[PDB]
Amino acid sequence: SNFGAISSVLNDILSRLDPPEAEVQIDRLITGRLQSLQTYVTQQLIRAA
Amino acid sequence: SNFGAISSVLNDILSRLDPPEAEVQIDRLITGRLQSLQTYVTQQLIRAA
Amino acid sequence: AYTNSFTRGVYYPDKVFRSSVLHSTQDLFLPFFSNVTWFHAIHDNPVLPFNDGVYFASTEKSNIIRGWIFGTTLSLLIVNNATNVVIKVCEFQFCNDPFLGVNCTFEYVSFKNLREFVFKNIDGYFKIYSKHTPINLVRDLPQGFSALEPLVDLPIGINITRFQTLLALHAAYYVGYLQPRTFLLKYNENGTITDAVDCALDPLSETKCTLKSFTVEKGIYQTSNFRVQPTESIVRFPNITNLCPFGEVFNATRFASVYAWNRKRISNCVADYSVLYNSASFSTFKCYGVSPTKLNDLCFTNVYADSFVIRGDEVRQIAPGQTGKIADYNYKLPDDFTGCVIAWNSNNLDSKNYNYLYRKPFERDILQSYGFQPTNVGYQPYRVVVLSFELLHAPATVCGPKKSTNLVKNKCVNFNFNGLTGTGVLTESNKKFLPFQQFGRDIADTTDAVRDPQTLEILDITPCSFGGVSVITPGTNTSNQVAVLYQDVNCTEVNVFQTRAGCLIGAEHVNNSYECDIPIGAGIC
Amino acid sequence: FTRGVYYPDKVFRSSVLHSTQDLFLPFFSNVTWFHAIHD
Amino acid sequence: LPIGINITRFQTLLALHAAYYVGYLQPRTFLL
Amino acid sequence: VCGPKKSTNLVKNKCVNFNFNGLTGTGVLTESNKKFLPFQQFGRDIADTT
Amino acid sequence: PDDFTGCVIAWNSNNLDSKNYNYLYRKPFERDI
Amino acid sequence: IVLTQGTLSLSPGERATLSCRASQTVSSTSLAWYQQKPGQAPRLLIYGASSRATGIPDRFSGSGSGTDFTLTISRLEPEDFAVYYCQQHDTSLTFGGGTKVE
Amino acid sequence: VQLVQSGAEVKKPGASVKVSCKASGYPFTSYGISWVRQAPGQGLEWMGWISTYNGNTNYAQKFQGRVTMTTDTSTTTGYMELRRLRSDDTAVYYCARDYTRGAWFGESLIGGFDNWGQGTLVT
Ligand SMILES: *[C@@H]1O[C@H](CO[C@@H]2O[C@@H](C)[C@@H](O)[C@@H](O)[C@@H]2O)[C@@H](O[C@@H]2O[C@H](CO)[C@@H](O[C@@H]3O[C@H](CO[C@H]4O[C@H](CO)[C@@H](O)[C@H](O)[C@@H]4O)[C@@H](O)[C@H](O[C@H]4O[C@H](CO)[C@@H](O)[C@H](O)[C@@H]4O)[C@@H]3O)[C@H](O)[C@H]2NC(C)=O)[C@H](O)[C@H]1NC(C)=O
Ligand SMILES: *[C@@H]1O[C@H](CO)[C@@H](O)[C@H](O)[C@H]1NC(C)=O
Ligand SMILES: *[C@@H]1O[C@H](CO)[C@@H](O)[C@H](O)[C@H]1NC(C)=O
Ligand SMILES: *[C@@H]1O[C@H](CO)[C@@H](O)[C@H](O)[C@H]1NC(C)=O
Ligand SMILES: *[C@@H]1O[C@H](CO)[C@@H](O)[C@H](O)[C@H]1NC(C)=O
Ligand SMILES: *[C@@H]1O[C@H](CO)[C@@H](O)[C@H](O)[C@H]1NC(C)=O
Ligand SMILES: *[C@@H]1O[C@H](CO)[C@@H](O)[C@H](O)[C@H]1NC(C)=O
Ligand SMILES: *[C@@H]1O[C@H](CO)[C@@H](O)[C@H](O)[C@H]1NC(C)=O
Ligand SMILES: *[C@@H]1O[C@H](CO)[C@@H](O)[C@H](O)[C@H]1NC(C)=O
Ligand SMILES: *[C@@H]1O[C@H](CO)[C@@H](O)[C@H](O)[C@H]1NC(C)=O
Ligand SMILES: *[C@@H]1O[C@H](CO)[C@@H](O)[C@H](O)[C@H]1NC(C)=O
Repeated sequence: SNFGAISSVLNDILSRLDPPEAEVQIDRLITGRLQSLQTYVTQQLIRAA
Repeated sequence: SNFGAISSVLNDILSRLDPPEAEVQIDRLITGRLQSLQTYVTQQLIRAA
Repeated sequence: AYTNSFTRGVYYPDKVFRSSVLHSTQDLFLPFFSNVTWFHAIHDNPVLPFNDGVYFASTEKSNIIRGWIFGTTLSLLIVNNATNVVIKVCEFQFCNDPFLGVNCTFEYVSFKNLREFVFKNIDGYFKIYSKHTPINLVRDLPQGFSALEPLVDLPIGINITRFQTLLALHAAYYVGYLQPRTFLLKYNENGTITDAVDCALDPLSETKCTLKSFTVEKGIYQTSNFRVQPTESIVRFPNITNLCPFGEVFNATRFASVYAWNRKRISNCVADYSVLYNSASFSTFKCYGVSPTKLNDLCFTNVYADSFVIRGDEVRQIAPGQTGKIADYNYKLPDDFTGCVIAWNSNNLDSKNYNYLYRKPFERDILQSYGFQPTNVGYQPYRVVVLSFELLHAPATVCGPKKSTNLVKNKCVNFNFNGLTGTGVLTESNKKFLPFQQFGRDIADTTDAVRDPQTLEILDITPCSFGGVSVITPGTNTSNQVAVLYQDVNCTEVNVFQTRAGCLIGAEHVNNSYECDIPIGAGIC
Repeated sequence: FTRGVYYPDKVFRSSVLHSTQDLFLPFFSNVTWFHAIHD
Repeated sequence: LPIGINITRFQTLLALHAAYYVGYLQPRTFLL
Repeated sequence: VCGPKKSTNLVKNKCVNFNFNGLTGTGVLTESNKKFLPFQQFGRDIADTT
Repeated sequence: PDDFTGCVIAWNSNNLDSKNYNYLYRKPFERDI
Repeated sequence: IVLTQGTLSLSPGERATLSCRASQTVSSTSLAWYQQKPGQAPRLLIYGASSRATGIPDRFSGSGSGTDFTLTISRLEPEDFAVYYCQQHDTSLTFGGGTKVE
Repeated sequence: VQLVQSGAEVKKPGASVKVSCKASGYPFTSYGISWVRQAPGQGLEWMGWISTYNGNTNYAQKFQGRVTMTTDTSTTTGYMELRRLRSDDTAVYYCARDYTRGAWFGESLIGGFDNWGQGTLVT
């Protein structure tokens, strides 16, 4: 998933944009992927219960 | 934690930036800190169970 | 001669007071138990590397060691002669073997003893930390711990690659090097650092840093992750010797009208974009797709150059998200357009001139004239070329002048296939790609396999071996001996016991079973 | 019937069910039948 | 073909001295 | 290097709005038995607050 | 530095410096002579 | 499009003007000037009517429009005693007669 | 960049001459090859232009049907064959690197005959 990013692939962002712009696209993926892990873990904790 | 903000300290953002820019830096801290409380509370609710 | 630095080379990382706390920080510190060179002043002023920063220590009786020279060719001169400390950054003439007796950008003027220093150069600032303490020892550096305090910070902008010491002639010294290691610093009740953990010294230190504690309870802890590193890189592009005719687009005698713009196809060529970016002839060079300096690393299945003439005030319309007389009726770009819009003033080329006319994305719908005159800026003619990039992971035909390498298989490598990069092992594949398929993809949309850019064969990409790393330890109240488990890996790239849980190193394999104490997994404790 | 499907892009895939939206002939659609006899 | 052409209608071509079928595409989702 | 901001006296054992070299917050200023190093102007807690 | 803290202030000196070839050009805060 | 340009007598250090006229108007961006020393191949000095070619001294400059263009040399050098040619290349390829500078 | 050519030759009327050119210091397929002749006592005459990329060749009307041009990118060379020679054809034949017409597209460019070789005399 892109989560608003120009690409869901991290290496494709890094190989295309300079840091002043790449960091923004990366933050979009970090928020989505960190949120995905939090969702996953919460579900694993409830399922574990 | 900064969460992308120029400072993790709210007073340091407010004392350095005018509102048109300070509000952006603050929103970054609000999202991170609100998310932190949500994570904390979810863990407290599951632990409470 | 060499000695053991033990736990020396720690300093207060900043200017903040802390107490009763364990603080984790990453900075340039001397690695614990590092190998430092031992120099003497008996019966010795070599030029030494500076690298990323230098740890210096000395033991004195008669204050023989008085200064240092820092620079490249050997310039920063620091000398403590009597009570007057002198710091200069001047074009001083030095001897082949400078010594003391018993154009400037900066200037400042102010065994029984151990003197410790830290010299590091960050963003032009030469930062000096120091500590003095009494000793009673001739043979070698005393064993013990103390943290150094910042004393001097010189705003010089000096390039330091080497340094030389200064001795007074009618006192041993030690030289080590700093590394960007993480340390856990222990601050006591009075805010003094009394201890420290070097987080990259050994697996027990890793456990102490992970748990943020100087005491580790009995058990198994996951502290890190093992990753096999690449040994060499692979750069693959089609072996094309023809260069792309960008000159024929930008240096063209005539450009088309905006209502009837030209479209030149660029393919099967070497695309050097450094000329277009670096050229000062352009009034604007705005990229919406990729940064202009990444154009020679990444490459395209195709490039199209849309060539036409507009007014200067119409330049702003050639962009995604824009509307207007040109954007809606003459030349429309996709709002998801990938490419670069390049334009320049053509007032001395086109102006006299009513031969230029104006009226979906990339629509050429075949009516008013422009009045271009040499005395008109907003109404002067501009030549605009839009380079549309098809950067979809299809077979590439338009790639920059990137030096290629050979192909290395069955090893961990850093690869680049037509601009697509990653780290992994390249192996033989039994997969067959269709004639138009250059790359394959997995469920995560990562590259599964590729067709080699030069050779029509399929390579599978198997990312380099990795897994969690767990430290197995008795409580530190009994023993500091540890064993390490490398999870879900073979005893290959990593008193070794191979288990289903991974490769266990340091634990003895015993035939006798016992009730489980510290569990590892798969029946092993 | 089930005619009018094509590979939506230029990416190799195998042993997978892939969901994509593109311009395809609807299944069991009504198509006009032309002849070149005796158009 | 990188043309920039407006297509609203089309016509077929036969050689004269062979049946054919014409359908229309729709933006439907398919599981492939 | 500080601007021409008018100073005030120091008030202790009361709830005050303070400004120390540009660092601000609200709290009570009390006597301390802590000793800062010669180069340390501020101390910090676990939350990175003063 | 890309994390630079500070202000960049500039003004036209056409009536101060221009005539003038005494001005020359070639890491952060590096002064490479 | 036929171009017309016989001998220019000037001392070293003097300014030279070399003219070229076209029977028809030509593109202002399609004029080139060449310099040919005796026994040597011609070399390109000015292109696009006014742009200076790579490796060419700043003493050379061109300008013009329509059917009337010139090449000027701010100061003649002993090395400029060559025949200069004008070239028209928007519509086919034509060279002028050539102007000899002494 | 440098261009070199064949030596001088003497031909009788009705004969043909194969004039060769070799070049280096640049991407061969990015620039065309232009041929210019200069008869003794005369100015410069354009003979033709050939694309090193696709064979697209233009000729002066004077030499249409008389001259055949060809290139070989593997040796970085070009050739100009002038058939059915006359004494009227005496000239030095110059080979030049061309940026007057696009090697790939055949369109006019802003530039000229940018790098000339020594030239070869054919009697
Ligand atoms: C559109 O055409 C422009 C002009 O093209 C030239 O002139 C025409 C008539 C033909 O002869 C054609 O073949 C010529 O190339 C073209 O601009 C040119 O671009 C090139 C490539 O960037 C430039 O070459 C570099 O020159 C500098 C030195 O420049 C100084 O000296 C010259 C002396 O004449 C002055 O005119 C300048 O103003 C400067 O004072 C070199 O330092 C540089 O070397 C580096 O790059 C090469 C690459 O091969 C490396 O090998 C080296 O090691 C270095 O890393 C280049 O040699 C050329 O100067 C420039 N000419 C002009 C007049 O501006 C433009 O790029 C074309 N547009 C497109 C899209 O192609
Ligand atoms: C330092 O390295 C040298 C060379 O390998 C070795 O001989 C010496 O014993 C080492 N010293 C210490 C303290 O590790
Ligand atoms: C120390 O050296 C400086 C020159 O660097 C000299 O000017 C100064 O007088 C010296 N001080 C003493 C006490 O000799
Ligand atoms: C001082 O630096 C300038 C830099 O322009 C140099 O020209 C001059 O020769 C230098 N003087 C000495 C004594 O090194
Ligand atoms: C703090 O300093 C006092 C002396 O003022 C000393 O007695 C005490 O032991 C010190 N505390 C620590 C932890 O060293
Ligand atoms: C294509 O032609 C039709 C008329 O047949 C017209 O209505 C439509 O707007 C045209 N499309 C474009 C993109 O101009
Ligand atoms: C790479 O070079 C080989 C010859 O060694 C050639 O057969 C192959 O087709 C080339 N590949 C490409 C993509 O041009
Ligand atoms: C742990 O170590 C301390 C210090 O040596 C000792 O006093 C204590 O008895 C030890 N505890 C155990 C359980 O061994
Ligand atoms: C490790 O590799 C060897 C081959 O070198 C193989 O025989 C063995 O079974 C492998 N073990 C594991 C756990 O993969
Ligand atoms: C266990 O005993 C067998 C002999 O019965 C021996 O071959 C094997 O190496 C022993 N393994 C260990 C871990 O002692
Ligand atoms: C410092 O000098 C070295 C040569 O000794 C050079 O390679 C390096 O690039 C220089 N550093 C800077 C920042 O210029």
